[PDB]
Amino acid sequence: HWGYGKHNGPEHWHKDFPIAKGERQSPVDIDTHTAKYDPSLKPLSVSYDQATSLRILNNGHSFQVTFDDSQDKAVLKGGPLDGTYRLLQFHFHWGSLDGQGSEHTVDKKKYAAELHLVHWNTKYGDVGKAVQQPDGLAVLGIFLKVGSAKPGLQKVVDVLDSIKTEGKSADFTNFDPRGLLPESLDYWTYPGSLTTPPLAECVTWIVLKEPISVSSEQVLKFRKLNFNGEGEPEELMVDNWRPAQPLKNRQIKASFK
Ligand SMILES: [N]S(=O)(=O)[C][C][C][C]C123[B@]45[B@]67[B@@]89[C@@]1%10B81%11B698B746B814B562B%10%1143
Ligand SMILES: [Zn+2]
Repeated sequence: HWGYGKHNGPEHWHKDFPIAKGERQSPVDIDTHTAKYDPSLKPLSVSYDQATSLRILNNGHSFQVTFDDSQDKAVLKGGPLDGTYRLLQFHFHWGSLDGQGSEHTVDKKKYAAELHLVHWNTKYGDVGKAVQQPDGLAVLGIFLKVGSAKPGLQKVVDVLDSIKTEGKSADFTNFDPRGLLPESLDYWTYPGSLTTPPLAECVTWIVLKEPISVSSEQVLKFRKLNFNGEGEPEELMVDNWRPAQPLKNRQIKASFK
């Protein structure tokens, strides 16, 4: 029922999901001059060498690549986190044109897209339990700007024509998510929420300072996707981003000076 349009978009979500007006909603604008360098923050540990991708799916709001999360194979640790978080899926948010598409903003700047790698805390045993806890999820967010192609994204781009419409899926084995990461793991962090319904307040956000560059041809393929199902009136899957929400009583911390 929910979506990104005039009649079902972000301004409507609070009716079915009242937490939309909560105290720790995401995304937010990252004011770089107000974010506090925290020398107690540890380097982020990204251990993706044994990742096992399974499927790629158009879920009617984005496309996602899903992973086997039944053992510690692709895990996030360190940084602001206590314990171990397993990679479940990644997906993207993007715009109709290159000047919008990201969910987080940096000094009000919008990037062309944003990659979210979604992880859950192993101490809660499964993701459905983790989303009920304030420290249940860790989402690693990476900005995309348009420039040179990202080689590690091409395998994704080349299969999008097979999942054009909603609920369509394909095999997507042997994909290495290390190929989506920028050089630096410098980050901002704050406590927040899912940016899509149910908007649960369960996420430690880790947003990388360094964007990745993707080519115009790569992002053009994202924009050929459809929100609609097969045979239904065609509506391009574009502008699938929630705008920045009030920071309220939260501090954004920087891992770098
Ligand atoms: N854009 S974002 O990265 O904030 C969304 C993170 C939600 C991921 C989820 B997957 B499916 B639906 C939602 B519920 B259930 B599992 B549970 B985890 B959260
Ligand atoms: Zn997301």
